[PDB]
Amino acid sequence: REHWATRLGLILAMAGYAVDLGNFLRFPVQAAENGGGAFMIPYIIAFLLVGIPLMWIEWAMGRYGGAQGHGTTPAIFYLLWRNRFAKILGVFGLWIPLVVAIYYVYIESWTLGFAIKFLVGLVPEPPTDPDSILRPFKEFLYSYIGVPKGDEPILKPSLFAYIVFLITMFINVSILIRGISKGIERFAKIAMPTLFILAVFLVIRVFLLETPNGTAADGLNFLWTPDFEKLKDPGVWIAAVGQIFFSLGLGFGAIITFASYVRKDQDIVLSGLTAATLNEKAEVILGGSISIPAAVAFFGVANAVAIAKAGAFNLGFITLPAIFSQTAGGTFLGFLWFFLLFFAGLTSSIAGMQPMIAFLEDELKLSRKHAVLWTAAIVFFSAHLVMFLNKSLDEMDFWAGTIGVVFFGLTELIIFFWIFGADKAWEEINRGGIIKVPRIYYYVMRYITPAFLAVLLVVWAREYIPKIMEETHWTVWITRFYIIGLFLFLTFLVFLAERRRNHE
Ligand SMILES: CNCC[C@H](Oc1cccc2ccccc12)c1cccs1
Ligand SMILES: CCCCCCCCO[C@@H]1O[C@H](CO)[C@@H](O)[C@H](O)[C@H]1O
Ligand SMILES: CCCCCCCCO[C@@H]1O[C@H](CO)[C@@H](O)[C@H](O)[C@H]1O
Ligand SMILES: CCCCCCCCO[C@@H]1O[C@H](CO)[C@@H](O)[C@H](O)[C@H]1O
Ligand code: NA
Ligand code: NA
Repeated sequence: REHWATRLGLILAMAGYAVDLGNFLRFPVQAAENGGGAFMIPYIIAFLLVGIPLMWIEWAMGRYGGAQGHGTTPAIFYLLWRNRFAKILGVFGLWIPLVVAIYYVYIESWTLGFAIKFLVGLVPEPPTDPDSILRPFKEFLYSYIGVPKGDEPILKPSLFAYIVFLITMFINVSILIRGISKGIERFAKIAMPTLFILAVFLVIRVFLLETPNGTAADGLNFLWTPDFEKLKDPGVWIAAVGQIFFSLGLGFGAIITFASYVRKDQDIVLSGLTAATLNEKAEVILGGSISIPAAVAFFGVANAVAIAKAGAFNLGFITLPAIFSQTAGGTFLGFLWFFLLFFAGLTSSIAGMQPMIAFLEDELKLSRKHAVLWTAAIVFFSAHLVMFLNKSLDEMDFWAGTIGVVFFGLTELIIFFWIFGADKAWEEINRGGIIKVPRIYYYVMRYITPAFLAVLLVVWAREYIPKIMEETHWTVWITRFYIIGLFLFLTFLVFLAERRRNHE
């Protein structure tokens, strides 16, 4: 079995997975909407009671499986729980990242496309008033994606958007096909320092921004001024637990698979904690210092609330580009912003497609070359649904990217700490540890962490599922049909894997 060559590469690869577009866009918006500086109280608590415990568990499960030559959850769950239902539940841990890949790599391709257009100056140039500046960029984005102008749920992406998607798939393949140490690990040691340099440059440049409407200082103010009255709202604690869960990328299978290339007795306690820490720093320090402070500096604190409510996507793909076209040398600034997002996405997508690569390698005994090419083939083909069918992206993001992962996160906890055995699980986590997990976490992992996730899942199921089922367009069944099919297809692959094993 392949192994991470160095401790540094392992940590940077894991952190690279966690550090994504959300760090620079989602987190700052969530913080502004849920109490500003006060948001850090439930955020740190969620980190302590949910994020860190689960992450250690996923590392442990992965390393445990890797020791027996298995990197994915259908086989790993079966090792922890010799039951047929464990294998089927394990399929979900292969389905979720596959479905996410089918839309996320496409979104990743947008950032590359925008970076190129900015670099060569193929961007709009307004003109006055905010709407006079934003609209040309809203249209620019919509023409890139091909947002429906009529009543049909049909997208019509530009030729450029389609070709950039191909190139983005090629870049992902180039890394993955070289493997863990020579591919993913090698790239992490280049990409993370590059990510850090781009962000710091952006932070510095943003802190120098001054407009008649305000300054960057105003932005940092609005974002970090605490509003403790929002702490009463249970949804703010839900938002924190949710933010933490997604920011660490728990429940996606990627962490377990990466850990399966960690040697049997190599530390995971300190390494895992370190990776999580980098993500948190990149999140609150770098992410919180760029997008929102820039927006408030240009439009004024008067529009701070409106900007925050417009969402993470509008902020990163419409608002900031518009601002950059109004600032000195902003065109090169725009390139750097989208270059930053692209590497943040790329380090996440190579991690997210590895579980499917690992499964074909470990369980169906495919060569790395074949496993990478077939995985890319499926993601590329399937993505045409996301490229041409409106709201298909959203449907996939909901079932797999939202409900699925929280459900799967809870499933990991229960199977590991309750079915497999908390004592066996506890020793599995701490073995080879540079530091030992605090004794208190035994109770957290067993009762607190699953309680939190159960609450999150129930609240989100009751809130969003009735809406999605009753108020959506009929074309959502096309996407539902397709991803249910993918789950059946994977169940079949798992079936062939156990049949092959019975023969040999
Ligand atoms: C915390 N960072 C990981 C982000 C995660 O990334 C992935 C998680 C799981 C599978 C993936 C497959 C391809 C690309 C990215 C993948 C997500 C992406 C979109 C929504 S959540
Ligand atoms: C069966 C063959 C169909 C190939 C599907 C890929 C077609 C390439 O689709 C491209 O993407 C966009 C379509 O919205 C626009 O870029 C272009 O007009 C088209 O070239
Ligand atoms: C092959 C595609 C056929 C699917 C059409 C079945 C009818 C779908 O019907 C629609 O389903 C939506 C999504 O659940 C609901 O939001 C709508 O209210 C409902 O009218
Ligand atoms: C690709 C095949 C898709 C299968 C279609 C699913 C049928 C959904 O049947 C249901 O009809 C209900 C009547 O109220 C509607 O509210 C919704 O359309 C749907 O949930
Ligand atoms: Na993150
Ligand atoms: Na990343």
